[PDB]
Amino acid sequence: MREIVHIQAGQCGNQIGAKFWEVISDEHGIDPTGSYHGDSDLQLERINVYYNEATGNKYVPRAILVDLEPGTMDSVRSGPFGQIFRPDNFVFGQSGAGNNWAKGHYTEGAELVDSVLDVVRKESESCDCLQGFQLTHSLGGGTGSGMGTLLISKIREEYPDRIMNTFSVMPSPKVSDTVVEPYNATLSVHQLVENTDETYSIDNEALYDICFRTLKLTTPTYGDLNHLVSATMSGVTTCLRFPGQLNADLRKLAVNMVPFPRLHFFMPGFAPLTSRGSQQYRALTVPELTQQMFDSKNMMAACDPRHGRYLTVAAIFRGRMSMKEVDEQMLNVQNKNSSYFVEWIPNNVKTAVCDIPPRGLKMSATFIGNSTAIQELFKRISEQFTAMFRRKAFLHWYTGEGMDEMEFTEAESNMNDLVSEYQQYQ
Amino acid sequence: MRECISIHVGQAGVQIGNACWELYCLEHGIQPDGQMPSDDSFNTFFSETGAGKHVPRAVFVDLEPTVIDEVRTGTYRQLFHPEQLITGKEDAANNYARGHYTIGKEIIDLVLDRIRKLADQCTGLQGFLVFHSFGGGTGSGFTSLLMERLSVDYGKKSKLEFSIYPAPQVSTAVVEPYNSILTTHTTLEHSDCAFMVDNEAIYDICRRNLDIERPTYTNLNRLISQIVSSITASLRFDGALNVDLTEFQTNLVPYPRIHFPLATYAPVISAEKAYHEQLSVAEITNACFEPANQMVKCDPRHGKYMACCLLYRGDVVPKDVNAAIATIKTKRSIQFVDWCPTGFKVGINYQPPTVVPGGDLAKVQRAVCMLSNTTAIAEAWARLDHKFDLMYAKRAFVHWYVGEGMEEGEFSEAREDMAALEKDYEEVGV
Amino acid sequence: MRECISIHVGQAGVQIGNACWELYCLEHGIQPDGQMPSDDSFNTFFSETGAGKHVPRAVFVDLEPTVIDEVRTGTYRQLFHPEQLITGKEDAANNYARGHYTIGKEIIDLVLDRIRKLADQCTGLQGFLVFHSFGGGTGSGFTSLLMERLSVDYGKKSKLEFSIYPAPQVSTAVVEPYNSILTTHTTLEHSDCAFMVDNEAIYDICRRNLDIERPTYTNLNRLISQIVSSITASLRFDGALNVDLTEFQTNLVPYPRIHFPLATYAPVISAEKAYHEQLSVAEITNACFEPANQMVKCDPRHGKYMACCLLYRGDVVPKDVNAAIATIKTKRSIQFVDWCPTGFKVGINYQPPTVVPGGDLAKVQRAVCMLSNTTAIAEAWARLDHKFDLMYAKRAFVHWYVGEGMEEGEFSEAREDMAALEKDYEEVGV
Amino acid sequence: MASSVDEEALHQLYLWVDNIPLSRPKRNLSRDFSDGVLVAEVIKFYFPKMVEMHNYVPANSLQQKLSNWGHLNRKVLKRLNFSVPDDVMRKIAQCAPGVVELVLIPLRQRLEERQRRRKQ
Ligand SMILES: CC(=O)O[C@H]1C(=O)[C@@]2(C)[C@H]([C@H](OC(=O)c3ccccc3)[C@]3(O)C[C@H](OC(=O)[C@H](O)[C@@H](NC(=O)c4ccccc4)c4ccccc4)C(C)=C1C3(C)C)[C@]1(OC(C)=O)CO[C@@H]1C[C@@H]2O
Ligand SMILES: Nc1nc2c(ncn2[C@@H]2O[C@H](COP(=O)(O)OP(=O)(O)OP(=O)(O)O)[C@@H](O)[C@H]2O)c(=O)[nH]1
Ligand SMILES: Nc1nc2c(ncn2[C@@H]2O[C@H](COP(=O)(O)OP(=O)(O)OP(=O)(O)O)[C@@H](O)[C@H]2O)c(=O)[nH]1
Ligand SMILES: Nc1nc2c(ncn2[C@@H]2O[C@H](COP(=O)(O)OP(=O)(O)O)[C@@H](O)[C@H]2O)c(=O)[nH]1
Ligand SMILES: [Mg+2]
Ligand SMILES: [Mg+2]
Repeated sequence: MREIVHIQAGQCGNQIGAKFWEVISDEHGIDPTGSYHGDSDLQLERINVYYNEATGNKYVPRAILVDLEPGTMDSVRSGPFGQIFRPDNFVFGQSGAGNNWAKGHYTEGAELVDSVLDVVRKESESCDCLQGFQLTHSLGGGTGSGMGTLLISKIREEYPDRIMNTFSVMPSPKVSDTVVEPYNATLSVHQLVENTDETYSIDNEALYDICFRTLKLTTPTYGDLNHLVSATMSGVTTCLRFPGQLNADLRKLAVNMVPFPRLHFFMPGFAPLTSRGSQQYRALTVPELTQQMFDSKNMMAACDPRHGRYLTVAAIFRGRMSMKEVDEQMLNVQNKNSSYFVEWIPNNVKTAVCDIPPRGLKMSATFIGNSTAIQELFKRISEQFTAMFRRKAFLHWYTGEGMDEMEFTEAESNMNDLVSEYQQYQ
Repeated sequence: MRECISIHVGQAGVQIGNACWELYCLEHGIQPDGQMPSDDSFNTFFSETGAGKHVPRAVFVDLEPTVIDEVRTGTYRQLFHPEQLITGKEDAANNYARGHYTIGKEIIDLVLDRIRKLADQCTGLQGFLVFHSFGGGTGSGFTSLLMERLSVDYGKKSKLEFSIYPAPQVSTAVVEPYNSILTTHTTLEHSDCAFMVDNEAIYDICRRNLDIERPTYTNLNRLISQIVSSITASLRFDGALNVDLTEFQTNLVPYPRIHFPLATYAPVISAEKAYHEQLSVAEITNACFEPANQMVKCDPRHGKYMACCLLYRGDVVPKDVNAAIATIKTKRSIQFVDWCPTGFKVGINYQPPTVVPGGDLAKVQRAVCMLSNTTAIAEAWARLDHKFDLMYAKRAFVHWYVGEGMEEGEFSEAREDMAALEKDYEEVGV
Repeated sequence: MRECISIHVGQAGVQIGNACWELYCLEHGIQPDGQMPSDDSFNTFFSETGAGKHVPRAVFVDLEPTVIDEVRTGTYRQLFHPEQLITGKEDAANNYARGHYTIGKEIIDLVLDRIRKLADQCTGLQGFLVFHSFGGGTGSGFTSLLMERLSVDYGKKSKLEFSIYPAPQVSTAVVEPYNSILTTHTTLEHSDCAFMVDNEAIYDICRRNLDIERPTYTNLNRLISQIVSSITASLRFDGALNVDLTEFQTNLVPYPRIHFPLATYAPVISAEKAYHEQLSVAEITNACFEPANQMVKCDPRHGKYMACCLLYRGDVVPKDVNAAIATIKTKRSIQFVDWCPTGFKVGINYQPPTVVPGGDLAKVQRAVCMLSNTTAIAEAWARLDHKFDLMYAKRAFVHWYVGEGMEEGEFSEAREDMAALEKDYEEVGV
Repeated sequence: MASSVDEEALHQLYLWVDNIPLSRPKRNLSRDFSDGVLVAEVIKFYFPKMVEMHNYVPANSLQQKLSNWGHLNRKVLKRLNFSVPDDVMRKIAQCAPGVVELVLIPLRQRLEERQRRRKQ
């Protein structure tokens, strides 16, 4: 029943996916050993969406862990929930990609794509009614951006009709940790736009901005950014794992949220968000959730929505609430801020409400937005690419892998084409 | 005798069914288990077996299981025939395209199979009461596929249409007008009398009359159920002037294509408010024509009445009905078309309204069901047509409809048909 | 309903807030932790959450942290929303220049952000109660920047101004008139009714009436809080003649620019003195017009009264108010302008004054709040204008204001504006 | 030919509406026309047929005012080939001086236009 098959690519992808697995195992009440320990039967009916039923009433997640290094596999298996995973889905090479997209897409990951495909196919045939694939990866470096796009293309080729949603942490200028990120991002979005039905753009800088300027953490580590990602990870698929008054699965979002086929790079967000010493004082009412939700500080990318127009926004609310105030805020936001939403398309909001709130939360709101302002990251990536493209650096480490100049040129042309379409409707 | 098969399509249809049958079991005194503790007043809606069990003649069809298998878990899990409540595997994605060609295609054959096995025990089948929503993918596509085959397998039988219609301001999806426009061919060609439901108008109703600040859709349902039960009141209980379901629709319909009447219910009033009013027949008669009581956000004072049907129930004397309608025809603010100086059809039933114990509606000795066709309702379509233009002018979301097997020009036939309907409801007003 | 957002700017503003909220929590019975042991009388000043906590709608803004993070350490550290009390990094240096252009520029955007997040829960927001000091750098510059944006974002809302004004003799800084003169544009253009506070006059008040030889500013605060609470008394408690905050300022204001009334409070009396007096309504009425009880060192007998407002509270009968005001109009020493032979606005409230346990004020069954505009108050500006000349004649300290981004001619516009105000308050006295 | 509108045209227009027999009591015009129902009464004199007065209800709440004026835009103004933006309509509904008169000026001219037209 609407089974969803998860794939992890790169160290970023597999660690954030592992923490997502931890979060939704707590939501479904799954013991670290894999046994069920939840309180209500509501956690139990839609276990088949993320986990496989096995002997002893223990449940194994439908995740395929893919990497080119064994060290990340070693860390994840030794992590808090390493034991719950399938030993077979730990499919990995030995030599790393070295943050080389060409390595992952032609040499290093091409040999392991056969060993990942035979696992993803068995996972899919284990499903009763497959709905799609949620894939976690990073546009930075050559592992997540490199092999991730290749296997995404393969699964899209053999699964042409299933939903393809990807959550992509993507490079940024001021919190860049690797020199050669823009090549990787340009060569990755080239395949992401053509193949993926859904892509969530996540930028690390805005995660940092959330954890300082909203969460007031003095030392928010990398796991806290993983937590911020996993919150929306769990939120976007809430409707098809739990009952709610307005059920909106992934394709419910899709039919409402992407006006033209290529305009599918979106803006995630989550509410509520407070510091430790300020949650005691906050009124968690739904209107306040809304005023927090469309704030430019709550978002997870540097693209400020005030520099563009929203095409479609998705607000999947959660908890035991009525909904007239839901409609009134969703119309007030787009009425008083009608200059920030495309007036030519009148009702830019898709509303979904779930009946069971997250554990420890009385209510929650998950933000998904289509703004023309998201081109801020794309054109900046293209500009940084040009600053390292126009007269030939670092290309020997790609062309040595069989990579060629004209494909780089087409990738840049496609970035320019994308930013053109997203500026067209602004 | 006098059986009616109720169809419930989409989430809205199945849940409005859950509320309607909740009302019916209470008013006819059936437990949630189907038993009768202790007249054939239930034969109109419920079938009887040898063991003393009341089995409803209803189908819950949803292309997704969540709401229906939630019904399989609720208090009415044993009331219904489990495999007459049909669930699909893939949701309709708020898309008319897949619901009408792709996903409903494999399931409709079982739906008509169950409809046939519901028809074959009905000795006096009167008509069909199908419930859905215009904006929903299932309620659009699957209903569009279903009335097509019902109109050729049960062409003689009347098909009443109770549909939930989008608001001028309140909306839950951006694709709702797309789903709504391709539904218009079904109501025009494969429906006999359609009843349109607006959520924002009834939101105002519950805000002003019920004094409740925070109702849910369940409060909406526990009044749509009253409106449908009041329409079916004459078929199930005794009355001085019982109106047959065919008599009803003959009184509503002036022309085969003009069969889209508004609905209002009175007295919609809270329990704290029922005490201080005597609640005469006249005031419930006067309250129905008040634009602040309309079920659809359109001003009747902006339009002209063609057919008027007074469906009273409870302790109402027909003399008081005549006295009220004399006052109604007395005021000029309510101007009827030059078609109907006779104006009013009167129907009286002896059963007082049945109150839901968890409801927000008061217990009143008298209740009236107002169903009227008017030219003012074209405004509820006069914003939807301009709305549909505002999306179709770029081909806003058509690649999905194209990608799921719909012809691109079906939108062209759709807005041509709505324009024809809008014209048809304007010439008759002269 | 009837909410008011209180603004506290500068050291004087934040500490007078600390005393005001100290009075409010006692009079409305809230613990320093925000809880209610056991009417919606607190909705005017405090917001309520689900856990039973009273959260004030107030902002403490200081460009320096010492006083506010002292509040973060005091008994009211948990009463306030911690990040609605905003601290800067660089002090205002008693300079209007940096506070209005340089240092308050980076912090004002957060201040208006918090003002918006305080406005969005106020369903019936009545007005603003901003507290500061004229002579202070923050209370001048940051308030000047803040009322500018508040007047364009909350133009309709009333903005009451409670400001602390320098004494003719007592002064704490040499640059105080410089800060005071550039504040005059704000009160004239971006304020609706300003209340001026003189430290030396109230020093005389506490010296003579309270019999206390050695009070602090905290004693000044524990009577400014009473004056502001008495002004807000009608909005929070029941009264025979409740005066709305808009009604109040409509009764004060004869012309849009004449909105600068004096304030006095009665009975200001020590605990040892409260015993030997019956303390009738008449004598508290007579004590208010006595120049030895004025809050600003100006002689009302030197001027003419325009508008008179009798804000009584406690066990006061309006007949006694009429009897007192008949005597008030009887004497000639109190000559009102030929504008107002009606003279007096009367406001009575049923709540007796609330006593601070550590205060120096006595417990009295009756209390009256006196607010009156008069032409004699121009003398309090008639020494400040000659004062400002006495510095500006060499350009005494302007290089700092010039060095921090102020135009040199802004002083010229400043004394031109104060001269215009001084003239405006003289022609109306004829 | 006056390129712009002078203060005298306002008075001319003020007197003309009084010249028409309109079933209205003694009150200023600038606050009555704001309602909207008066405008269709004015036009009743010219063509009684197109005016229904079975469509707009006299109230004095801004919501009903604008709801009536919007209806009037698409049922009377459209016949006169006359179009106005909502920003203007807001001001008419607010009893704004000068604003509704800026529509009263060309309204009568459009009516006389329709009179001259040889409609069959
Ligand atoms: C005592 C109390 O009220 O504290 C709350 C809490 O509400 C706060 C402090 C929580 C708290 O979260 C954090 O401290 C945090 C730190 C870094 C990154 C993200 C969160 C909380 O840890 C998080 C936790 O939230 C949940 O349990 C949700 O179900 C959440 N799951 C997790 O956060 C989680 C934590 C550890 C392991 C597995 C899951 C979730 C959210 C969306 C979708 C699915 C699940 C709750 C209620 C609290 C604490 C414990 C302090 C917040 O978290 C969430 C996700 O709601 C941070 O801002 C929100 C709201 C609150 O301020
Ligand atoms: N009045 C009322 N309308 C409802 C209710 N439930 C759903 N609707 C209407 O249904 C519309 C959207 O349709 P959906 O919620 O998607 O339900 P559906 O018909 O099953 O369509 P799909 O989910 O795509 O299969 C909304 O615009 C609502 O107006 C209800 O309980 N009361
Ligand atoms: N009546 C009274 N006046 C005060 C009090 N505190 C400060 N003042 C006034 O404030 C004036 C000087 O301002 P500051 O002390 O510098 O306070 P400020 O407004 O924050 O100005 P900056 O320190 O420059 O930011 C003095 O002349 C006092 O009259 C108080 O507690 N009571
Ligand atoms: N948000 C987030 N970003 C990360 C995390 N770990 C690493 N990153 C950054 O994301 C980028 C992704 O590149 P990387 O995954 O190392 O390339 P790969 O090895 O080829 O997959 C790196 O440059 C890191 O700076 C994390 O846990 N969260
Ligand atoms: Mg549905
Ligand atoms: Mg200071």
